[PDB]
Amino acid sequence: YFRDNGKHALIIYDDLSKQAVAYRQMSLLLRRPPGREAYPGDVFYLHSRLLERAAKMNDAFGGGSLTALPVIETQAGDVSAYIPTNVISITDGQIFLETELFYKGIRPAINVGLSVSRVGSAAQTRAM
Amino acid sequence: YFRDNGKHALIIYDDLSKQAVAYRQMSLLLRRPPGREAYPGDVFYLHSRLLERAAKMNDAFGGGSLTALPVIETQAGDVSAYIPTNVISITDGQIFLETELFYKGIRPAINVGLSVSRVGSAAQTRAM
Amino acid sequence: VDLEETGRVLSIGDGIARVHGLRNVQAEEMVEFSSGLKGMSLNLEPDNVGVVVFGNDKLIKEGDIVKRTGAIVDVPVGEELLGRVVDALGNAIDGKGPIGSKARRRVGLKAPGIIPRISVREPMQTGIKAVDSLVPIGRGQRELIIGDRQTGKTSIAIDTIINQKRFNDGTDEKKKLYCIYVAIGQKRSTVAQLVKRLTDADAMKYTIVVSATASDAAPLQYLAPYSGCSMGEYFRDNGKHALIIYDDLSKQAVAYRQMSLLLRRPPGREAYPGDVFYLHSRLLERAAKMNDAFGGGSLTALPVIETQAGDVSAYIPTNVISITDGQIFLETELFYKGIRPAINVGLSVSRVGSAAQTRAMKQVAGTMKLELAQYREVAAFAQFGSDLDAATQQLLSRGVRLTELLKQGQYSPMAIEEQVAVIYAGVRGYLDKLEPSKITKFENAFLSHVISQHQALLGKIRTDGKISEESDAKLKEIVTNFLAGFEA
Amino acid sequence: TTGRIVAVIGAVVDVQFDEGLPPILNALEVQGRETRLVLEVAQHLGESTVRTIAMDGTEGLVRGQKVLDSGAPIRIPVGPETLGRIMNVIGEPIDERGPIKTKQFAAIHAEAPEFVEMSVEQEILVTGIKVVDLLAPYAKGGKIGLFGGAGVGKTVLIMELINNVAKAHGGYSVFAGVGERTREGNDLYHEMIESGVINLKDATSKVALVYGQMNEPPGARARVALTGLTVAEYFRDQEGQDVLLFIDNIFRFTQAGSEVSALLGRIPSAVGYQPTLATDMGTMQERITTTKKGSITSVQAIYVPADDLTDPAPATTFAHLDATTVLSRAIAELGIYPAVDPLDSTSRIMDPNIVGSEHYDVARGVQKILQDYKSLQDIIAILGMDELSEEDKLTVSRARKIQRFLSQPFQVAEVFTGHLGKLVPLKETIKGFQQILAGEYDHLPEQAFYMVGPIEEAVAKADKLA
Amino acid sequence: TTGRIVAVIGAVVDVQFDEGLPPILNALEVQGRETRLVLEVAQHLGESTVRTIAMDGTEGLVRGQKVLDSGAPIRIPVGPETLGRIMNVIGEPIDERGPIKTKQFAAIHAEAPEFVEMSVEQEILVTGIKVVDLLAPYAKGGKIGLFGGAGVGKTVLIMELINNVAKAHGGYSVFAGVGERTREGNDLYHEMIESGVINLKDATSKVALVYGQMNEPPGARARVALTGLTVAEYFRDQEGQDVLLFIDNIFRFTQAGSEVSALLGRIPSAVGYQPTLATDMGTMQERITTTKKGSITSVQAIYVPADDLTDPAPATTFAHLDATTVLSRAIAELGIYPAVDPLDSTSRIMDPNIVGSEHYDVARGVQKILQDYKSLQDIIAILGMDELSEEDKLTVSRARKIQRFLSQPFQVAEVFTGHLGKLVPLKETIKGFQQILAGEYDHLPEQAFYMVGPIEEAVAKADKLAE
Amino acid sequence: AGVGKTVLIMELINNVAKAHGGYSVFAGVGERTREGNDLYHEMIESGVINLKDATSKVALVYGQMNEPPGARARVALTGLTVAEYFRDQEGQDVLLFIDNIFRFTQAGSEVSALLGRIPSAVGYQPTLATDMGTMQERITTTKKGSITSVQAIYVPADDLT
Amino acid sequence: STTSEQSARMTAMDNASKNASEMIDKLTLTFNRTRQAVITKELIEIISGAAAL
Ligand SMILES: Nc1ncnc2c1ncn2[C@@H]1O[C@H](COP(=O)(O)OP(=O)(O)NP(=O)(O)O)[C@@H](O)[C@H]1O
Ligand SMILES: Nc1ncnc2c1ncn2[C@@H]1O[C@H](COP(=O)(O)OP(=O)(O)NP(=O)(O)O)[C@@H](O)[C@H]1O
Ligand SMILES: Nc1ncnc2c1ncn2[C@@H]1O[C@H](COP(=O)(O)OP(=O)(O)NP(=O)(O)O)[C@@H](O)[C@H]1O
Ligand SMILES: [Cl-]
Ligand SMILES: [Mg+2]
Ligand SMILES: [Mg+2]
Ligand SMILES: [Mg+2]
Ligand code: NA
Repeated sequence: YFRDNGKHALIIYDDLSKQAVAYRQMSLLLRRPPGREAYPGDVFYLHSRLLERAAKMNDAFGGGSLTALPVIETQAGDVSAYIPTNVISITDGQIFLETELFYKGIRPAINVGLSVSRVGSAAQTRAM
Repeated sequence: YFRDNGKHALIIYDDLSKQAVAYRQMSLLLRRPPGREAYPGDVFYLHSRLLERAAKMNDAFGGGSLTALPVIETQAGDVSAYIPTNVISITDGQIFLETELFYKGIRPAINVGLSVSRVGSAAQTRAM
Repeated sequence: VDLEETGRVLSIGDGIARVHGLRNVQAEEMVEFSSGLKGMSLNLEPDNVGVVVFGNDKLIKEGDIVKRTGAIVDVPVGEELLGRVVDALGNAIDGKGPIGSKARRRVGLKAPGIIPRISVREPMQTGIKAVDSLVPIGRGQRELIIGDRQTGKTSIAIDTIINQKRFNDGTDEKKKLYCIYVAIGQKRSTVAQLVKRLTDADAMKYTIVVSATASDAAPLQYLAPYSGCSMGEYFRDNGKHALIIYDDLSKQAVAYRQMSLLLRRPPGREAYPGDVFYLHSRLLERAAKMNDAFGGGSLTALPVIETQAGDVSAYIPTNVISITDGQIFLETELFYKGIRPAINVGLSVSRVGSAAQTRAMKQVAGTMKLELAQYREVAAFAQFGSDLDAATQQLLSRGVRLTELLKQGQYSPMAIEEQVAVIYAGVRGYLDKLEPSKITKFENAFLSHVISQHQALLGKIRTDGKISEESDAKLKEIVTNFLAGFEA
Repeated sequence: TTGRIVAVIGAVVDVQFDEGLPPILNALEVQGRETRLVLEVAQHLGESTVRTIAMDGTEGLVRGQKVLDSGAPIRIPVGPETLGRIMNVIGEPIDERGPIKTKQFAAIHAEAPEFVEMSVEQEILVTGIKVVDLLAPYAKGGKIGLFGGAGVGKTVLIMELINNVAKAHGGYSVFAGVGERTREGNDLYHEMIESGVINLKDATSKVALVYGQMNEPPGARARVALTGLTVAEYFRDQEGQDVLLFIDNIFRFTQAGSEVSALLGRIPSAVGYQPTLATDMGTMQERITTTKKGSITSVQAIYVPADDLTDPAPATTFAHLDATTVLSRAIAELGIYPAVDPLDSTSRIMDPNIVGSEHYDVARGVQKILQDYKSLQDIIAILGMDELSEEDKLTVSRARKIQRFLSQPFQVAEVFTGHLGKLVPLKETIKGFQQILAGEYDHLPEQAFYMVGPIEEAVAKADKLA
Repeated sequence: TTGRIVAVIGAVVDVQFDEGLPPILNALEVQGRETRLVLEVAQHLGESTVRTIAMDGTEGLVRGQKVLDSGAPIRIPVGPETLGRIMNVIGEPIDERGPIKTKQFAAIHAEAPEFVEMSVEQEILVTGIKVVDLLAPYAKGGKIGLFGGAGVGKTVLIMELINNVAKAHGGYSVFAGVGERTREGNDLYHEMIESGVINLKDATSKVALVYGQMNEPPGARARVALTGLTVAEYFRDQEGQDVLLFIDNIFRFTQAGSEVSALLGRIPSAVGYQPTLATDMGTMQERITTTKKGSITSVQAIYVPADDLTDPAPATTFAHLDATTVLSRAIAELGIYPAVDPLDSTSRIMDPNIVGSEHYDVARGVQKILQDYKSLQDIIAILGMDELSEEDKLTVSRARKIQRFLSQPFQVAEVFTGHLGKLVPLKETIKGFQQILAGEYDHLPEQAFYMVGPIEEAVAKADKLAE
Repeated sequence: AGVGKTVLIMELINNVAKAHGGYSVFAGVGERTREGNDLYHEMIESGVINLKDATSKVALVYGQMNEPPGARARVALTGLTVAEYFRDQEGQDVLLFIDNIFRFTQAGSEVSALLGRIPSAVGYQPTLATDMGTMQERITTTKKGSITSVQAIYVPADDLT
Repeated sequence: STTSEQSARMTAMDNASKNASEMIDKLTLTFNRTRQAVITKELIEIISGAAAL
């Protein structure tokens, strides 16, 4: 609504891991053929169609935007798991928060080397 | 009968792994739903019904007893397998036997660190 | 209402036609739809017939007639197939005139029993030193090739075909070997490049190429090894010798799984059917060595299987290992280290053994297979730089330089005598003092020298098929005087 | 003639026909929609009913809704007028530039070229990327596959190959966006307008764009790959021209197949996939090839789910390729970009007869010293580099200097790296790694080789440090 | 009574009867066939219909084709006229030497011997194989099982046991070739004719062959194991004689069950197998036994899919065995043949009261030094040999020599080894591993123990390696 | 057990009943009938249970292991309802001891299987998060009072993930 | 030499303890992911065969 009215919105899905679990529940009760971690084939499509709707519109459409900050919960830092890679493969970068850094006192516990922004520099002020 | 009528008894189930396979065969061919390792949902209900009937009676009902020594064959040391996971949690204690200890010269090959009796000292004489 | 020789399609989808009627149809019988496509009647049920479709199912529709052939699936057979590239049903697909052979043979015939066979003894020379010495193949034997992607599996098969040219230009009929290469699930550009390779070395003239590529339907990929087997079984039963290469049976198993799953047959292990072992067992058993009473011909098989992460202890690899008479296991670790061909010595075996070798090779590579297995055990054991006795450092010194001899390039397979010559130097201990890195240089200089001057000695080993005490003394004089030149 | 919807579930819609049953693969028009909703016939169920896969969302569909037989498969515009234009699965223009006025059309389901039509000539294609050119080089008209896990450099790599080849390549191109990001499509479109390869004023465009991205439902992602081919199949056959065919990402074809197959009600294969994974891939992939009539050089980005190359989707794809550039997260995390595995990447032209014996020896020499270094990784992980012997430490120091010299700054990734983009010729690619193997830079440090073009820059970078 | 075929899906064939419905296990004869085609009734589906499994290939079968009921299960030839001849699953000759000239037949299905029929004798049977005799020796009148993955020496071992034990044996024998290689059937058949164990002319043949190989469909492989043991059951009870019952491979009985299980309308059990694995194995394996009336010494080759001994098939087989010889690919990979796992193979008779304390104490000493070495291997690969104690690297050197002295060149395996075949007596086996344990050959090198018969050959070979 | 687990429970019952004026509840989710006997009589002898007068500081709710999956599934909810009285109706800060919470998950996995629902990853019920969530969200603070809960965690295979 | 040696060993074996410690964490998590995968994948086979009759 804000995107398609020349305004700027921010959305935070907290968290898409729990949503995926809920969709696995619905899928397995429907007796649909499961796969990795018992998830269905469209668990990628679940998140892909959601996060695709976060966009930056042109001036002809109003110049509005919807910015997405989805959340995922990894098990012991495993970024290579099914659902983490699925959402990594959808989004335009990541903010990896490492548990070892949180324990020391580095807070917020952002790993710099692992974290990426794919369209970042363009949307960053000349001062910074 | 021995337990009820004052006396004490000892029972050895050798083994509950093979009993579970027999019960699984029936449950699969009666088309009951197969769970983990193809066993039915009432496989814990099966072994817990059996093992709970072993008991130390008080003086009023007799004073007698029935003592269970069930056996469980693990596969490649996997004590976390479905049927071993059941009978471990049901029972009052475990005597873990391992292949590496057996051929090392530890015979009987009982793991002291992992084996446990939750009753413990209460079933010992002051000498021991 | 005559729905005995004819029948109507109830439903078509994913290559599985369900046919009403056809009361008098047989199991595994070929049938023909309205459009002209062929089908196979694999499921006979009370109210329908499950027919697997050889081709694109767009041509089949509901209410289409299905006529009986009255015959089991069968393919063309004979000498006219040689030099030609065909598909799973023997139809020519190389821009040339069609297959004009008069004889014909069934695809799904059972293998010969105990009495028609005789034990394996005639050598089937691959021209690859690591195979011929360590894991020798005989005529009628079944030797699996196996390993990860790009480990050199097909390359073992190519040289084995190209090595037969030396024999096939001669006049002796029992010396000849007519090859077959069944391509299951590959792409057409790869099979085209493979045929180009054989035609450059003039190998096609005695080679039949059966091509069930990825774009072809699952039944054609399923059928193609059995079709090519029946083309080889013609040579076998009429007193001639043939080779066949199923490249590969993993891609065949995927095709068979698709048919079986879409015929609503409950799948077993890893989604494959219960009878996935039986799929490969009945194919390979047909490759055999016949006795003199049945003409004395043979069919030698070389199936290929793909592994994942170098795991020979997996369900499908172990199935095909449990059928075949040994295997040649390749590894990516050994490949990139320079060990090419990348044959793991311990994991590879041959179950005919020295019975399938010549007497010459039996002398020089008699106890070489086991000695090389112990070398890798001892070399891996003493990786740390500790002191060792003279007997174990000799085993390491020997084993390193034997491995450098068994290295070999491709598109240049060696004759049995020339293999015996180069293996002599290593096993009899002349290489031991030289540096490991110069062993490949030694071999090339030694091989080109014996080809130049000593054609009588190489010829005498080829004629006799052994190393005499005369020839032993000549080689002893040649290598010792050669070694003194190299060491300086 | 006319049909009626009987059931609907996701992308799978069943349609009954009173008279005249439509054959398999025919496009069916749903009557009464704002946009055009195409249903493609997948099966005949029986009792005059056919199962179909929709090319757009099935929301709004009611049982008994009218459906027409188009009388053919999904036909699209193909020709010179497709260049400089974007189109969806069904050939509709999606760039707000009106009709695509072509003279011909073409069905997206054509049978693949027969064995008779196969070319066998393998000519090398110089990329400018060292690991590719050195170890697993591409061939002109060859099938090229870029395997990669989530976020390791597939799209960066395929966009670098567009920059190096497509401009230097005097011929047409095709980019088929199969199930990736719609904003990346916007990035491609407006990059190509600004660069010159697409021209809005003129008709001098060198690229035709096709797009069915991860916002689209499964039936669309499953067919959009084929729509991209059909455009490239015209330029190959009907003009006799050399073609580039970029596809990002061909995994989404097979992923989408898993989504429809579930709803089609089949028994699944291993890892929850469709039982037709290999045959669906075959009929698609065999059309992507260089025939006798014309040349298609095809670069396919291949997503690897959960970094697992043993997964059925990537595992089957290997067979359909002439060169494989296998990316790695392990290599990416250590800073080496592009993150190519030199021991898991292969090419069928890596042959001393084709590339020349000097090339082959330097490639296999690099792979030997890399594989020797890999075998020591269990011992180096625990104790360290210092605990090894003098012979073993020398191979490690060279291998690490090789691994860093295998890295290179890309022109498309100047924002990420910071370094200026480089494109190393084939002569200096062989020469650089040839010197390192001989041991002419054992004295130089490791990080001097990290992110440099030719071997000359490795000496220049090392001198500034001291 | 006459019936009609109603369905054919692979080896599974459904048959409908109007009047007389045949019971389970009954052999049904299919008419209109050139060769004889038996169908054994497995289940009753209902509606006057029964589900069967075919003993030969089903190709050519038509719906409505006539099927007669024999009124009995599969009955095969039994008696001393079977000796020298090769049978198949349904009791026909496959050797081309006329009919099996006997007028007495036995059904392949039968109840296993009762508990009262069981014997408890267990005297040692010395094979001449060092690793087997030392660590996990076999017993006369006892069940022996040869486990192993694909290509580790199960057949090479079982043939060597036939070479060593069966030739020097007064009583009869039976080799049941269940679901393995027709080539190996040919090899055995003509090798026994050479040695005079089978004689084509006179009636002095000791072994009776039975074969249903991997060229056959599942019904054949699922029942040919039973066929073979029914021949041995006659030689046990009716004769009263020591029978040797070799089986290769008894996994194929269970495998053949798993191939058809889906088509019989069963939910699969763990790892794709039938629910009826243990009960089907039980009614078969319990018949393979020694009783009061006669002694059977049964050697059975047991395949292990994917080299995983936890697999339902081999996992269930262990309990049926008195002695177990487990083979490993890991050991065969190093050249150590026979590739027996010394820390996995076991026997019931390994007791100081049965084989004596001097035998027992050496066998455990070998297992200890090998087991202690197995733990070290992984530690000393990283941290190096020089960190070990002098007591440890003594036990490392001794262990590696003991591993090699467990290896042995077989006569049947002469074509693979390149070394002459050797049979080591039990006395010289025990003394050999006694001396190596005590440290009497610590001065001698490592490779002298590899691939030799007695301990004496190590001393001689050690001097040969000097030059 | 054997590290003062049952002693720690009893003291938490004792101390919270004294200071905060809040009673407790014990829910034996898969109680070993032998250990149900021991916990009952140890609570009597200590003082937290009183048999003669009404100064008892715990309600006990046992769903023993020999009972079917339906029993062990819902026995946590039964004891939770006893705590809901003291919170809602009488405004107390209540304790709810659940032993064992893995057996609540396990009993749910058995029930789901029996009904014919297809299992999820590692054999657990597809409704694992909801079955947990519908129970755990009742254990919370309200304006009336609260229900705090000590829960016995069994980690299968020593795997936290 | 020996005062440097004992310092150099104490340093290297402190790193060898930390490296092995992080490898236990990596391997223990890989063990569990494989453990759960084998239980899941085996269960999918049973359900696939059961809902196909
Ligand atoms: N003996 C050899 N010496 C040198 N190079 C070799 C040798 N054998 C194979 N190669 C090379 O290794 C690569 C793979 O060979 P190939 O025979 O295609 O293996 P493959 O396993 O059949 N490939 P694929 O079936 O596609 O996984 C080719 O580029 C060959 O040139
Ligand atoms: N004792 C031995 N000595 C030398 N070589 C051996 C020995 N045992 C096995 N081999 C080698 O390994 C091969 C496999 O032996 P074999 O007995 O056929 O294994 P298997 O376990 O019976 N295979 P399968 O029945 O297919 O599961 C032999 O043909 C030899 O080449
Ligand atoms: N050559 C390179 N130089 C510098 N950075 C790179 C390079 N390649 C990849 N990256 C980094 O990795 C990120 C993701 O790369 P990308 O090209 O999106 O790979 P991908 O596999 O296509 N991603 P996805 O589609 O989400 O799986 C980029 O935004 C860069 O930060
Ligand atoms: Cl003794
Ligand atoms: Mg190949
Ligand atoms: Mg990308
Ligand atoms: Mg065998
Ligand atoms: Na590079």
